[PDB]
Amino acid sequence: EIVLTQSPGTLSLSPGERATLSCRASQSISSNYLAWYQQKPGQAPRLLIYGASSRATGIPDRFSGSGSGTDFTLSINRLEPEDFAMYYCQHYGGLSRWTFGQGTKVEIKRTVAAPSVFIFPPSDEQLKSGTASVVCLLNNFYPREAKVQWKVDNALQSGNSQESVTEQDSKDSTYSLSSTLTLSKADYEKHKVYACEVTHQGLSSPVTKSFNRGEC
Amino acid sequence: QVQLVQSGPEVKKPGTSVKVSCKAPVFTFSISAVQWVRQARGQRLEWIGWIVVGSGNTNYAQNFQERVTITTDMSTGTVYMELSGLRSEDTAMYYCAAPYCNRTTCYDGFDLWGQGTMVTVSSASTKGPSVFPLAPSSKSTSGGTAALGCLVKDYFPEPVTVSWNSGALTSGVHTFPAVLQSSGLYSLSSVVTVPSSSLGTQTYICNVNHKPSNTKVDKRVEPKSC
Amino acid sequence: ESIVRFPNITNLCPFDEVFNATRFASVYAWNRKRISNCVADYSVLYNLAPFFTFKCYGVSPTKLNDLCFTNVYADSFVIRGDEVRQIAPGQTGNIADYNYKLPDDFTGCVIAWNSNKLDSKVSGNYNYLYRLFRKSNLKPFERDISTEIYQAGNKPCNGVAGFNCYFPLRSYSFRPTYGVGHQPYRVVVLSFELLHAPATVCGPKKSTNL
Ligand SMILES: *[C@@H]1O[C@H](CO)[C@@H](O[C@@H]2O[C@H](CO)[C@@H](O)[C@H](O)[C@H]2NC(C)=O)[C@H](O)[C@H]1NC(C)=O
Ligand SMILES: *[C@@H]1O[C@H](CO)[C@@H](O[C@@H]2O[C@H](CO)[C@@H](O)[C@H](O)[C@H]2NC(C)=O)[C@H](O)[C@H]1NC(C)=O
Repeated sequence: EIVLTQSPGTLSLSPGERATLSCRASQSISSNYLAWYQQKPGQAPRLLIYGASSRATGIPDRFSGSGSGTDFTLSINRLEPEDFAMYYCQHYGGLSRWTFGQGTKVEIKRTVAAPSVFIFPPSDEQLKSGTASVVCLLNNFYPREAKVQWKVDNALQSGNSQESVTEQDSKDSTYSLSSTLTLSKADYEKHKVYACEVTHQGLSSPVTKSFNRGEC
Repeated sequence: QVQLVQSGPEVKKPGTSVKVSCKAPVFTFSISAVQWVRQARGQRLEWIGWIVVGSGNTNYAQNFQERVTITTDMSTGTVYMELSGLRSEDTAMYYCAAPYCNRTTCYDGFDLWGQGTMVTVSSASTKGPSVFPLAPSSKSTSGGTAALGCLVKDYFPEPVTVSWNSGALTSGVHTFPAVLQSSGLYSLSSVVTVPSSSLGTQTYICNVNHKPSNTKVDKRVEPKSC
Repeated sequence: ESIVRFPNITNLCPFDEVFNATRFASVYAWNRKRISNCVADYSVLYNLAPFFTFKCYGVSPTKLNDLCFTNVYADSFVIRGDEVRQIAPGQTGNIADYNYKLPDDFTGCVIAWNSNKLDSKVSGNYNYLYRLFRKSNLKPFERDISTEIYQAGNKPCNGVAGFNCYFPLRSYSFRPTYGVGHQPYRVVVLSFELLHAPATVCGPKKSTNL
C-alpha cells in the first residue's frame, strides 16, 4: 500500500530563506507520477509541478523540487506572500488508486509571542437564558501550539472546553485563541471560582486568569 | 484559466445520498478525465476517485467504494458524484478537479478545478443565530484597553457575517473560526479592543446578519460599571 | 411490346450473404467484402426489415438498377443507436471523426436498419467495441487495428494503463431495455467507385415472352 508522508509541514520561515519539502513514501514509485499543489485557505490548491521539476505555467524556477523511487522532495529558494500556503504532494500513477499527502504549513518566521489572556464572566442576558459560558481569550501568541486548561473552584476540566484557533492576523502575523466553558446555570450557581490557566512556549510560567462571580 | 461551474451547497439528513453537479462551461470532456476530492476545515484533501470521462471506467479508493458512484452527462458535458450512506462526519467541502484536455494532449495533473460545494450532514433547520454581549471587566480596564465580547452561538448554516458599528468599526476586530459545539451546532466569538476612556462615550453595537436564516440581529455591548 | 430478351440471371452478386449475417463486424474493423464480376442484384433491397432507413449520396435510389458501375466496396458495422445520422460525408461527430468517415465525393448510398433482437440480448453482448480517440483524425477509408494506449501527456506510458494514458476501445453497451435512440441499428454502405475496368458489376435486366 502507498503511504506518502510529507515533510515537517509546520514551516516557520523568514522571507527569502530556503525551504525543502520531502514527500517520503511507503513504496517505490516512478518519479513522474507525483505533483505538488499549493492552497491558500478558503480556495482550492493550484498546480506547481508537472514532472520532475517541470515548473508550472506562470510559476518560475522558484519551485524545482525533485526525488525518485521512494524519496521525493520540493524545494523553495525564496519566499513571497503567495508561497505561504498549504503544499500537497499527490500520486497519480496507473489505474491504481491516487494517493494524497497530509499537507505542509509554510508560514513566516516570527518572534515568540505571548497569549494576552483575558477571561470574561457570563453575561446577565445569557444567565436569564438558563446557560452560562466563560470565555478565555488568547491573543497575539506564537507559535500556534498552546494548551488551554480550565480550573473551576480549583477543580480540573478539559471536556467542556470548545477551542478554535484564528489564523495569524495580517496586522500582527500571530494567532488568537478562544476557549468557552459551556455549562448550565445550575453549574453557574454551584461553582464560585472560575479560571483559565494557559501554558505556552512564550510563557515560561503558565498564566492563570481568574475571575469571581461576586466582582465579575 | 476558465472556471468550472459547480452546484450550490445544501444540508441533508444522515443516511441520505447526495448528487453534486460539476460541469465545465465550454469544456466538453470528450476524452478528458476528472473526479472529486473532499476536505473538512483544515484537513487533508481526502481523495475520492478518478474517471476517464470519455470511457466511464471508475476507481473508488476502496474507502467509500460501496457508497460512491459516478456517471457523466456528455449531452450537456456534466460529471456526477453520488455519495450514499451519508453519516455525520461527511460534512465537508467538495471539490471537482480536472486537468486541461486539449483533444490531443492533457496537462498531466488536474489543474482546472471547481468552485467548491459545502455539504452538511448535521442537523437542524437553519439555526437563526442568537447573540449575547460580553462586557469587559470594569477593574480590568487599568491597561488603557477593554475587551468587549460578542458571542454568536448555535447557528446554522455556515458562518454568519459579524460586523462592529455597521461595518464602520474595524480597528482591533478579529472574527473567530467555526466553533462547532455540541450536536454539530456552530458558534463564533467577536471582540473589539477599544480605549477605556471611550467605553461610555461611544455606542458599540454588534451587527450580525445571517442571510440563510434572514436573521439580522443587533445587540449593544455596554460595559458594566462596578 | 419491345423485345428486351436477355440471357439468364447468370450468377447472383452475393449481398444477402453479407446482410443475412450471423454476426456482423464491429466498427473497430470492416467487413470490406469485395464483390466481383456478377449481376448487381441491388434491386432486391426492400425486404430487409420494417423501417429500413435508406438514403443515398449521388445515385438515384430506385433507378440505381440501370446505372452499371465499375466495382463495389461493401462493408458493414453495427453502430450505437442515435449515431445513425453520424454516417454521412462531411458531417463531424464521434464515430464519424474517429471510427469511419465517408469522403465528400462518396457517390454511393447508405443502408441502415434496426437490429434489436438479433444484436441486443438480456444478458448483454459486450463483444462489439468502438474507438475512443487517436493520435490524429483518420484519413477516409482507412482501417486502424493498433490497440496502443494513448499519450495524453508529455510522457509515454509504454504499457501502463494510467492517468492521461488511455485504452482505445469501449464496448457497445447493449441491453434490450434501452431506448429507440440507443437501440442498435445495422448500418452498411456500398461503394460505387469508378475505375479503369470493364465495369464487371451491373444490375440485371428483365425479359419479354415468346
Ligand atoms: C493541442 O495539442 C498540442 C498541445 O499543446 C498542440 O500542439 C503543440 O504545438 C506546439 C507549437 O509550438 C509544439 O511545440 C508541440 O510539440 C505541440 N504538441 C505536441 C504534443 O507535439 C496543439 O496546438 C493543440 N491544439 C489545440 C486545438 O489546442
Ligand atoms: C435476409 O434474410 C431474410 C430471411 O430469409 C430474407 O427475406 C426473405 O427473402 C425471400 C426472397 O428475397 C422471400 O421469399 C422471403 O419471404 C423473405 N423472408 C422474410 C422473413 O423477409 C432477406 O431477403 C435477406 N435480406 C437481404 C437483403 O439479403
